[PDB]
Amino acid sequence: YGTRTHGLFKKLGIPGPTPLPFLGNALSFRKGYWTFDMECYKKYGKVWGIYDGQQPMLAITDPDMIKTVLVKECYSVFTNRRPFGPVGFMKNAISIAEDEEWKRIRSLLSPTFTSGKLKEMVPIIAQYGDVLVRNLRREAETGKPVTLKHVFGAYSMDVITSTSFGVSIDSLNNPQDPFVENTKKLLRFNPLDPFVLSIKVFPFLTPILEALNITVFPREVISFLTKSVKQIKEGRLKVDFLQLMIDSQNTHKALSDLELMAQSIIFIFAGYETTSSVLSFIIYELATHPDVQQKVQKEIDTVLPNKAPPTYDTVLQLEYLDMVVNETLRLFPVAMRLERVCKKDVEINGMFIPKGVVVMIPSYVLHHDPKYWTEPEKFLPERFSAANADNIDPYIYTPFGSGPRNCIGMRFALVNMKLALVRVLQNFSFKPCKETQIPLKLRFGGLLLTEKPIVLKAESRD
Amino acid sequence: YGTRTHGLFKKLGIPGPTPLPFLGNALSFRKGYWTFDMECYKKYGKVWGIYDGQQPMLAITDPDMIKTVLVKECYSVFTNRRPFGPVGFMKNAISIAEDEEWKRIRSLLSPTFTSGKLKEMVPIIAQYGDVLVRNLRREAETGKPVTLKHVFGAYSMDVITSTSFGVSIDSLNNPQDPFVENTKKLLRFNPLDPFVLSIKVFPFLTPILEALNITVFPREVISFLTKSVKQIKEGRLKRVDFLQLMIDSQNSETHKALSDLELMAQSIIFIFAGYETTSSVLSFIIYELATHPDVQQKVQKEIDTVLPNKAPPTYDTVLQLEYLDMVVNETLRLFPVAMRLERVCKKDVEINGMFIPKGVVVMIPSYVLHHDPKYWTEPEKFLPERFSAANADNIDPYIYTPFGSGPRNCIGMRFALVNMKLALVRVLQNFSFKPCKETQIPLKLRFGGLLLTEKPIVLKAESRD
Ligand code: HEM
Ligand code: HEM
Repeated sequence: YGTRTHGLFKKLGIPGPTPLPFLGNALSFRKGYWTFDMECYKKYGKVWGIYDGQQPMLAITDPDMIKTVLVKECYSVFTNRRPFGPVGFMKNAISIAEDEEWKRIRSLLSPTFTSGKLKEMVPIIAQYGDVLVRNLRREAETGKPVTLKHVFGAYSMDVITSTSFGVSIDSLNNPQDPFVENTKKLLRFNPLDPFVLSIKVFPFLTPILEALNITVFPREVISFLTKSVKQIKEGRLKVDFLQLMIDSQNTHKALSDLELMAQSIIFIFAGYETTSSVLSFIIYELATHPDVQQKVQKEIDTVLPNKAPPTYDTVLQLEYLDMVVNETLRLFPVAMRLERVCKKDVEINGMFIPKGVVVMIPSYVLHHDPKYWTEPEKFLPERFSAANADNIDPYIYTPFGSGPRNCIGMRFALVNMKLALVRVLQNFSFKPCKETQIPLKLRFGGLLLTEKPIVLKAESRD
Repeated sequence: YGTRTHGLFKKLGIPGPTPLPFLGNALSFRKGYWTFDMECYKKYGKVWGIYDGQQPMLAITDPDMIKTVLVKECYSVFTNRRPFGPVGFMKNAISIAEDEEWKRIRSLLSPTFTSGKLKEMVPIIAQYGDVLVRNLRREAETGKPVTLKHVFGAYSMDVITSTSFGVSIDSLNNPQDPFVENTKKLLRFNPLDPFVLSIKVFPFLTPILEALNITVFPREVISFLTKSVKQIKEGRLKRVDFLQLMIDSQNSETHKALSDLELMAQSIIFIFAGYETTSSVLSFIIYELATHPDVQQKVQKEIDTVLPNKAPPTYDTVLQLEYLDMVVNETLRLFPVAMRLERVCKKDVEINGMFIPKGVVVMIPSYVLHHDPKYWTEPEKFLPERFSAANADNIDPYIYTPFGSGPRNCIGMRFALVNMKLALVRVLQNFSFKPCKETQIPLKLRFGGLLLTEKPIVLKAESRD
């Protein structure tokens, strides 16, 4: 059985590495998606095929073909991401929903994510930057090297859990909060636990598992979180994501109470580790590039002198900080790849793609490709200067994806990271210490991970 | 899921090759079980551990340990073979049955395999020797090379199908016989078709399949064969083959009789157990005679002494062919066509100083132990004299196991040895064998459920006088 699809790419003449029975090419992933994808690009060229168990995946690098997949043919042919598999009510989560159901949910949610509602949301979220400074100061004053994940992760989880669930939380300075302990538990679910990695090898189990109400999600942890958010909703009727969705419940039928909870949960899964990782990578680049850090601090000092609290409108003016964030995301696109399932046979941009193949856009490869970037391993924020905008193809540079199924939280994530970076750089200056892994090494994971934690030394300003 | 047992040999201090998720070490078998077992013996020592999918298998080479597994702790701990998996009524076949069910059917079949009953069966079986000679004469007389499998396969099938189903068949000279075509279709099933090899990667599917009455065997053929045997059973009601002996047994002692359905299952399993084994060994024996002309001559000399002037072989005369027994035994040493024995460990135990956990399969590498210089002098040389009476105490019966050992050993051993001798006598009374341009020397083996040759064995056969 373990070989039935393994002839597909050879029959179509798409190059690729030879798959093993049952495993496909999965063992080759374990050195990291980013290195495996690049190796395939270097040796097979513009297009290649691989197998993740029995699932074939076609890699594409042509920006015209990528626009066709991500944009033009999104609703018709390439509408859904790969299942993973047995879920329950989390079928309603915007990132898991498919076809017409996804379209309704993305539509219901678009009001919640406008820049206008974001601007209204900032004053409640600037508060969490104060906790970050408190947490960082407590770690950095002892003279010790700081583990960036500890404080930036706490900031990421505090901000996204608070606005998604409607509950101010402080994970470090109040770890006994049930919400902290439970949300922490929730976040233990990784798409790389041995349950998911077995479903990929025999995906025919999902129908049986769903017939038995088995889910890959922590059923108990979600049961408590739902039963707790129920009480908040009933008390609140006597500007976070929870309120915005509540307000939208009165073309598409409004969100059900169950559909809303699925959104709140998926926001945390989507926002926690991405934002945490990217914040750490940004500070790492700043530490290893003093004069870039110096120029960020000068600019912050210009718009927000004397540790003035950041606002939407002021953060919106940190154009250089924007370039620094954009250049960090080129080097470390934490999702690595984009994926779409082909719903039917098509020929696009000179290539036939059979039904059921997963199209894969290797963002990391395109971000690091010398064809599109000079010295692509160099951290040069100037690539994202206003004047170099014509030379950046939005199908080559895709840290938040593209098209109708892109990151719906991109604008919130950028502002949120700038709010935190401002606070922290208003008060501190980062520098490599003894334990800092330089150059940084990456490690296998669902997202871009570091081999060893990023440790720097943080010095107070004045 | 794909590694759930893969730490087990590490955790026990037992060495072995690093297994892959889901597959275990299975990709390494495809070069041949015999060559894989020997490689593991060389580089890992007396004991080693492998994984066939999720199933851990422990190889042992110590005769004392082998004798604990095969003999002492057989009914208590090492009772059953590995399943393969979904089977229907064939659960009653002796080789597949387990625990008290196996103990029952093996006891009901013991009367049928006594040497007395064997002797009463030879007058009926010697006939297929004449058919064998006729088929060989037709191929050999043109002076062409003869493909040993073609006549020896036919003989083995004719013999085992005739005595198991109770009809005389002649596969070559009457190939449109419906029994021939169906038995040939039945034997198409091999323990290596991809269905049984996917069940090994996910064994939890077997209960599902059995709930759906799905079977790994060809239900098609077994249906027609059962209906055919039933008509035969009524004609006899108004006579010494395996069918009769199991019918007669149907007439309590320590166990209830065989049901008609249990009887059919044994007839089917007899053909699976005896067809390809008997064919391959007969060809290996003729290959050794052709490549060792003196041994052939000495064998013929003994045959002419006991059965002068082409006298037909009988049970009492074939019993007198002491040197022919040496040849057969030496051939089976070089070519133990089963390669290995296996037993499932029913429960935790510690035998001769080694702990073995529940659910492991213990494996005895017969082929490894037959070619092991630790126990044989020049083990690659074909020397029939290791089995002379003067050298009886030099043959450890847990090192030399072409028929297995203990209560779960090959119940057809004695029939097999006599059946082969009946065949070799007729053939060696009428022909001498010689290598030709196409005889692969030395013989190259190939991967399979039994020991197979790379290329078919092809020899020249000259008639005597
Ligand atoms: C730096 C932080 C983040 C990064 C780098 C990131 C990256 C991505 C990427 C690459 C995708 C796939 C888009 C595609 O396939 O085209 C995605 C999807 C998504 N992200 Fe983000 N994300 C981040 C933060 C967030 C936040 C804060 C939220 C919510 C508040 C969020 C919610 C989502 C959702 C719901 C989807 C699925 C969209 C859909 O299927 O309609 N993400 N993200
Ligand atoms: C050259 C011929 C043959 C060889 C080399 C051979 C070899 C073997 C071996 C190695 C075993 C496994 C024993 C163990 O696991 O300890 C076995 C089992 C068996 N053989 Fe034979 N065999 C031959 C012919 C036959 C014939 C002709 C029959 C039937 C008349 C037969 C019936 C069986 C049965 C029923 C079993 C399973 C018995 C049980 O599990 O209790 N075999 N054979």
